[PDB]
Amino acid sequence: ANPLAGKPFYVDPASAAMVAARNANPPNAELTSVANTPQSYWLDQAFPPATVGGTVARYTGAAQAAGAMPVLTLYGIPHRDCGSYASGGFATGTDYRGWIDAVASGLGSSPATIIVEPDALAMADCLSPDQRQERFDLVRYAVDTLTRDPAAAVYVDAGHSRWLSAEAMAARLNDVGVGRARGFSLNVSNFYTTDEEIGYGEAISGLTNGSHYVIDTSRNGAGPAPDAPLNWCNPSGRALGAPPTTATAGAHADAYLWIKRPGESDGTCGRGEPQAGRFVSQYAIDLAHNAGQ
Ligand SMILES: OC[C@H]1CNC[C@@H](O)[C@@H]1O[C@@H]1O[C@H](CO)[C@@H](O)[C@H](O)[C@H]1O
Ligand SMILES: OC[C@H]1CNC[C@@H](O)[C@@H]1O[C@@H]1O[C@H](CO)[C@@H](O)[C@H](O)[C@H]1O
Repeated sequence: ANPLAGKPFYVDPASAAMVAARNANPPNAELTSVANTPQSYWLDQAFPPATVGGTVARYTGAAQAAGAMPVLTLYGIPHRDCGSYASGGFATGTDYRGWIDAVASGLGSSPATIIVEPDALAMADCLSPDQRQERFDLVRYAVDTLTRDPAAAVYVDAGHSRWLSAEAMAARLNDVGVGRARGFSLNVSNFYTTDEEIGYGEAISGLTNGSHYVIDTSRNGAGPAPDAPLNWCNPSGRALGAPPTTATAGAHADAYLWIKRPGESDGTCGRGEPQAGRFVSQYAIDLAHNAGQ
């Protein structure tokens, strides 16, 4: 059965969007709309192995107290973002494994949806063959360890319909034991249409023994900007996409989710824009305004 069906997705009360919406004087309809929409909660190397367990227990416990399904995004892979706008992650594979153990300890038996490492498999060719294998082994470690929470619905990140081919990504997913997870995620922090991502997802599902997937619809309401290098890096003219739901149009699509948080910068992007992750009220307002809100 679809593990995401049956409770609402958790709205994070402490998101930067919530802070901005509560501070708006006068109240701003675009910030409010965004702030009130459930979005994934991202963890990285700012949450060390020593304490991330508690952080995770707190968030899933709070979601359970709200009768809601929390979505967490794990974004701590070594050589994260290949040293680009979102450089970071843990220094070593040993650190990463310790981090995953602590995350799993904080999950316990609690309900959670886990997006495992946006871009890691799709961007891995920036690494040497040995470092790439190490990376695949770490993602597999995440799947093997996190799925010990029976109530964790785990989706390995699989890029998007214009990155690797369905065949190439399926190979990497199969390398990391996607069969043991619920499946994979698509379009994270990107802008491709839901229709496009469904066709790509159904193709990958066919190559991964009928695995299921989720699509990030946070910013895909108007499709992508014209094809160009960095068209994913704070593009203008984009719109909020479908609000999070399990009422999808794909046979193996468990949900549309907002994985990326609308308003949070993609990076400096060659234009001296805010650091990746920093909330920009203007960007959230633009995304909402472009969706007609
Ligand atoms: O070489 C990386 C490119 C390849 N083409 C597609 C493009 O998406 C990709 O860039 C990455 O895009 C994702 C969002 O889809 C970002 O999260 C990455 O930072 C970026 O490098
Ligand atoms: O998609 C992963 C990265 C790199 N490319 C796109 C960019 O928007 C994204 O940045 C991350 O965004 C999340 C959610 O807004 C933040 O929590 C991270 O700090 C940031 O690196």
